[PDB]
Amino acid sequence: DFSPMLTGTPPQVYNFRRLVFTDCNYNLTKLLSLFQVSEFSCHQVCPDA
Amino acid sequence: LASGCYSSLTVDYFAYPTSLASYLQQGSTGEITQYNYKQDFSNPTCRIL
Ligand SMILES: *[C@@H]1O[C@H](CO)[C@@H](O[C@@H]2O[C@H](CO)[C@@H](O)[C@H](O)[C@H]2NC(C)=O)[C@H](O)[C@H]1NC(C)=O
Ligand SMILES: CCCCC/C=C\C/C=C\CCCCCCCC(=O)O
Repeated sequence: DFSPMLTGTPPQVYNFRRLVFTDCNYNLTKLLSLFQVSEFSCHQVCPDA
Repeated sequence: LASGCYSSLTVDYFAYPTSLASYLQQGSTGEITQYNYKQDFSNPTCRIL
C-alpha cells in the first residue's frame, strides 16, 4: 500500500512519515515513473539490486 | 588522461539532458540503464556531462 505516500500532502523533514512493508509485491516501475529523480546515494546496496 | 598515453581511446557520445544525470549513474535502475545505455566497467573509464 503506497497510497499514503502518494495521496495526501507530504510532511516536513522533522515530521517525516514512515512506511514499513512486509510480505507484499510492489510495482517499482510505476513509482519510478511517477517521480523524477534528481540525485541518489546508496550504502551497501545499489538500486538495480 | 591529460599527462599520459594509452594504447586506445573509445569515446561514446550522445545528446543527453543534465536533468537526467542521475539515470546515467553507476547503479541506477531507470529507463536509461535498462533500455538505452549501460556503461561498461572493465577498463578505466570516465563519464562526462
Ligand atoms: C506497473 O504499472 C504500470 C503502469 O505505470 C503498468 O503498465 C501498464 O500495464 C497495462 C497492462 O498491460 C497496460 O495496458 C498499460 O499500457 C501499461 N502502462 C505503462 C505506462 O506501461 C504495469 O503493468 C504494472 N506492472 C505490473 C506487473 O502489473
Ligand atoms: C523516487 C520514488 C521513490 C519510491 C521509494 C519506494 C520504493 C523504492 C525502492 C527502492 C528504490 C530504488 C530506486 C532508487 C532511485 C533510482 C535512481 C534512478 O532511477 O536512476
